[PDB]
Amino acid sequence: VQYEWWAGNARFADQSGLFIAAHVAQAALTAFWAGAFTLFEISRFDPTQAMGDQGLILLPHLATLGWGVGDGGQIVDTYPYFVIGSIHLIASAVLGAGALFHTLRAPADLSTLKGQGKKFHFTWENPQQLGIILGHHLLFLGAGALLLAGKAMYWGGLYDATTQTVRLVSQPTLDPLVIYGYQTHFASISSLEDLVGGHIFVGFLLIGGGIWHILVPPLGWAKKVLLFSGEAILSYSLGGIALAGFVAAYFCAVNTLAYPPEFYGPPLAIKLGIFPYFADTVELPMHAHTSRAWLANAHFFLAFFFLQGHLWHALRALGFDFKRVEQAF
Amino acid sequence: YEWWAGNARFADQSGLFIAAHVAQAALTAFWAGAFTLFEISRFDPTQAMGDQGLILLPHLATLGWGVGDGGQIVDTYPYFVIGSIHLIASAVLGAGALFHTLRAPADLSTLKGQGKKFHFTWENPQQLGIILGHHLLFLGAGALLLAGKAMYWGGLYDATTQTVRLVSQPTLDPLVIYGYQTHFASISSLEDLVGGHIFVGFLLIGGGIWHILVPPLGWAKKVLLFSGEAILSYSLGGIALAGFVAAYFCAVNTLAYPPEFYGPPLAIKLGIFPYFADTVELPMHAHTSRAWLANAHFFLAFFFLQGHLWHALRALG
Ligand code: CLA
Ligand code: CLA
Ligand SMILES: CC1=C(/C=C/C(C)=C/C=C/C(C)=C/C=C/C=C(C)/C=C/C=C(C)/C=C/C2=C(C)CCCC2(C)C)C(C)(C)CCC1
Ligand SMILES: CC1=C(/C=C/C(C)=C/C=C/C(C)=C/C=C/C=C(C)/C=C/C=C(C)/C=C/C2=C(C)CCCC2(C)C)C(C)(C)CCC1
Ligand SMILES: CC1=C(/C=C/C(C)=C/C=C/C(C)=C/C=C/C=C(C)/C=C/C=C(C)/C=C/C2=C(C)CCCC2(C)C)C(C)(C)CCC1
Repeated sequence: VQYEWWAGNARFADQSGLFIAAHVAQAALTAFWAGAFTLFEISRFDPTQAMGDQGLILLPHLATLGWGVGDGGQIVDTYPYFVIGSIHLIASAVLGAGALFHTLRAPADLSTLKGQGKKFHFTWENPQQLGIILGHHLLFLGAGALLLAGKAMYWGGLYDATTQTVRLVSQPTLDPLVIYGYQTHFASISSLEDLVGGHIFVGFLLIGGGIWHILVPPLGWAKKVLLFSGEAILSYSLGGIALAGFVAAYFCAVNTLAYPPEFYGPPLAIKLGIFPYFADTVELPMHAHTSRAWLANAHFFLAFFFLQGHLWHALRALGFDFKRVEQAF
Repeated sequence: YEWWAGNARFADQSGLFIAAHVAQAALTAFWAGAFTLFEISRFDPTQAMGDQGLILLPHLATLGWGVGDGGQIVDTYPYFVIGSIHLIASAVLGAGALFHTLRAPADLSTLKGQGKKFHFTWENPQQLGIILGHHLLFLGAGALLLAGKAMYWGGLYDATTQTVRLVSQPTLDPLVIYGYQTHFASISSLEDLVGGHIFVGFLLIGGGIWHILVPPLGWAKKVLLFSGEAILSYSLGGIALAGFVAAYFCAVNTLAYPPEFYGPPLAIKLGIFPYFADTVELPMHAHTSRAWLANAHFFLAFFFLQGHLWHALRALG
């Protein structure tokens, strides 16, 4: 088959080197937006005023971790933001280095190699090596969860918005029955110590899922209840990231504990006119909104559009290319 | 190759390569010495050294030769003798350039004496490893020359107390040198500058001894391309990155060298094109020497990034 130049990235479906290269380049663009815009939207910051009114977009996430804040919720420094931005710069540098190295120098078909590349070629009809890739990615996401768990033990703990202190969390929960009953108490637990205690359980859960995916492949029913094509696997990933975007918009709307209210903004209100959105209780006159409303709304619309993309790839994968032509006789 | 790619003709000869490079070295030393001698004549002692657009005399003012106490100028004879030694060195390098064009042959394979171990190609790794190690040895020699000029041959100028201070008690631990990546644009002290310079002097002389004493292994020959335009691409990307970070270094650092020789601290401006501007105004509408240097080094570094891009496209397929 042939694809036009307006949409021609489907040629990454069989070529594996470009499949690695374009995605690592995309991650390089994400890390470049993380590093560059932190060091570029720093001149808009003023510690005399608040953080919710000026429209700071990146720096709320850095003050969430509890690096350069103390008693009362005030910012007296920039140097932790400087070192996190700088490690994001050099991480984007090395990640774009590997990206363009795979784009320009590495071969496209990984099965035509001689060293440790022919054992690295993937395709869309195996449950074993794709399960190995899923296991390694689950290991790395669980390692990020381990880093979130160690943030509450290494650098003085996370930031608390109730007690206005960067306190060290040293009380882990030794019971998963509280974790079962959290489905009513979503973003209403009124405790910052239970968030890390829920993070160690899901972190060890991610390690166990990665161990299960490395050790054993899909044992037979996933070949029947699921598909392995690129459009179908793209559909599953886009549905997962759309559910993540919707629950992140809900956490940016209602929580006001992990996100500090004096930095991000006030608790929001769920409204619906033409489209459903979130509005501040304290409006701003200069056609501006807080970081809460901006983040929650933008992640809601992006999660909706990626749910529509998931439905598009699901219709593309399951043979429904163009079958609504038979409406009119 | 007809008159518009003319330097690429002797790229494969590798006998007049040496002549072109020592001619370029002669031109750089000529510009250095002759423009110190030029800017000595157009120098005002009463006015500040940045408002009249002076580059190399403030660059020698960091070394503390022709300056005193309070930001003033004691004399111009150290700048004069430094530019004079640079001019005589450019004369002998241009003499060596005319030597290597005329009396030296087009290829070093015709030579039969003791200089036959100087011929280099684009095929063997050990020769260019020896060249890289000797150049790293000379860079470490320049770093220990700065160490000697800082400790046992003179003092430095500090922007903190505004004097020429012979700096003792340098940085002696490798922890804070590892941590100076976090704050490199603001060194915030000159004792850390000289201590880290002795640290990187030891580091680069260790890399030089490691390079000449150990031949290349072979794990990078299958990854990196061993062509002339490829090594030109690697060095061009290195010097373009160094020029960009040196321009950003010049834009904000007001105490690696003191700012009374350059003017106000430069401010960034990011619009359709990035450029650095001052805060005060000058009646000539001429920007300060720091404002000339940082903007020119940023634009030359960006054009060198594009040149390394073009040479890396030409080196690949
Ligand atoms: C992880 C996400 C992801 C990935 C990998 C893909 C991958 C793919 N999609 Mg796709 N898609 C996604 C998300 C994704 N999509 C979402 C979220 C939507 C809903 C909005 C769609 C809607 C969609 C359609 C409708 C079609 C595809 C098609 C394709 C395939 C062809 C290559 C391509 O992208 O065309 C590259 C195409 C472009 C770059 C578009 C051309 C330029 C446009 C005009 C600019 C972008 C418009 C936008 C408004 C710009 C502003 C951005 C805004 C955020 C500010 C390719 C396999 C096509 C297909 O099936 O194969 C032919 C196809 O027809 N996708
Ligand atoms: C020190 C760095 C360096 C080195 C050693 C080289 C070396 C080389 N380049 Mg090159 N290049 C560089 C940087 C460098 N380049 C940069 C930064 C760029 C981007 C602008 C380019 C763009 C470039 C192109 C587009 C081409 C080369 C080519 C070549 C090769 C042949 C050169 C020749 O005789 O024709 C080069 C041409 C001339 C010498 C004559 C025209 C040059 C004009 C007169 C210069 C005018 C600029 C002006 C005086 C400076 C203003 C600055 C201001 C401060 C005053 C040679 C190997 C050619 C090649 O690969 O062969 C096919 C080729 O086509 N280069
Ligand atoms: C506690 C806590 C926490 C945690 C959390 C967690 C732990 C979570 C989990 C989560 C989870 C754990 C989830 C789950 C989900 C699930 C789902 C979502 C699924 C889906 C699936 C699918 C979709 C599939 C299906 C199928 C099959 C099976 C076959 C047939 C067909 C189909 C395909 C349909 C936090 C951090 C917040 C903090 C606080 C507290
Ligand atoms: C190879 C070649 C080339 C190149 C060459 C060159 C360019 C050269 C250079 C050369 C040089 C560049 C030289 C220089 C010289 C100079 C001189 C020789 C000067 C003198 C002076 C001095 C040394 C001193 C100083 C002084 C004093 C001390 C006192 C007062 C007065 C005065 C200031 C004078 C060309 C391109 C052409 C062509 C092709 C080939
Ligand atoms: C801060 C400071 C300092 C220091 C400095 C230093 C110590 C530096 C270092 C630096 C460093 C030490 C650097 C490094 C760099 C490196 C580079 C820049 C690289 C890159 C590369 C790339 C990116 C590529 C990649 C690759 C490879 C590697 C292999 C093959 C493949 C490829 C090509 C891909 C001082 C003392 C002066 C004083 C005070 C301030």
